[PDB]
Amino acid sequence: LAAALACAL
Repeated sequence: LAAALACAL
């Protein structure tokens, strides 16, 4: 989930 956010932004 941390990575999900980083990628998205």
